[PDB]
Amino acid sequence: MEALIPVINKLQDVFNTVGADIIQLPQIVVVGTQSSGKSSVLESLVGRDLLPRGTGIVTRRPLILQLVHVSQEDKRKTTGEENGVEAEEWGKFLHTKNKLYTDFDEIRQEIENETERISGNNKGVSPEPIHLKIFSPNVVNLTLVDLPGMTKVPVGDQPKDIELQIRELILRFISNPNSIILAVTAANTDMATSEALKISREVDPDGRRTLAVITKLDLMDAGTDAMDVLMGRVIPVKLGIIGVVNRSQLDINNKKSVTDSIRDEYAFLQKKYPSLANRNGTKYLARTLNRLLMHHIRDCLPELKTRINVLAAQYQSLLNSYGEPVDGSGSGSGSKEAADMLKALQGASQIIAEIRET
Repeated sequence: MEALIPVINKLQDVFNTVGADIIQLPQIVVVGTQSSGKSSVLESLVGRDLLPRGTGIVTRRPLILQLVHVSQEDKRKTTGEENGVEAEEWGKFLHTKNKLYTDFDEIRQEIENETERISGNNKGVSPEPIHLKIFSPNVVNLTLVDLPGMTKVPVGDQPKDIELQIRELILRFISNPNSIILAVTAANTDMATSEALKISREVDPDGRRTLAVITKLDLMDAGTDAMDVLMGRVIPVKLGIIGVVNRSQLDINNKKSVTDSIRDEYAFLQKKYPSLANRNGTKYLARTLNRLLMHHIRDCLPELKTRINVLAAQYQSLLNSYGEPVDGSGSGSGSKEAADMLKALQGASQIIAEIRET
């Protein structure tokens, strides 16, 4: 069976700067607040540190994190220059193309060196996603689209006007009918007022395409647990409620391994939620997400294939509606967009066509 996650992965890369919203690609979108621990969720799935936290302040553009599983025998010569130790894990950024990152702290640096910046226009929000492939024998095949974290308070209850732009960005990504919403909220807070769930009901009134992750189960008050939320008694999300306890900042600084953290996570779930421990934790989360993404992709595959063809026809006609000049130094802004789109649509259709097995 041809794995379909690598296929959409390539489709995501194809519509990198030419606009992917109109394609409506099947993908998981991570929506969370700034203090929800959603960045810890990503790293728990990765297996080690990757994302720049907020020593002072956090990220300002989407990160398409593509975890690609490999055999432990599948390795890479360490670069940039000198030898000879061989790497078991490596990363690739789309903007740097075939450059190889063996030092995972250099990957973090590149994310920093690529997030925000006084580039282009307006202020610090770019809906331009960063594309990152992580090759590892410790990850399951999984792709997540990480969006900038919201404020834990409503937008009106904080001073910065740029928070509106963050809310717009998130809505832009999750209004995609074929997008699965991964809403990350800490048990540390009051669930029925979570900004993550609030903004998710605006595009998905029902819980029909939203999955809720409950983090920081070990930080709840005295004499209080997350039994009702984890039993599915309060939060109106339909793809399931999954509770985890990731590494804290203390643990990261104390260099606690993710293997040791999932061990303690496991012990915690067994202790406090014995009747539910089997359907919670990082290991359960990673693989439910893998299967759900696989099932969701092939459901959308037929309708996605024709949409690329239909779009190509509409774009072709749009250029016939356009006219001149076809010549030399200037295309103009709009006609070049249609031309570049058709090129991407061509590359997209080719990728789909290469899917074998009748």
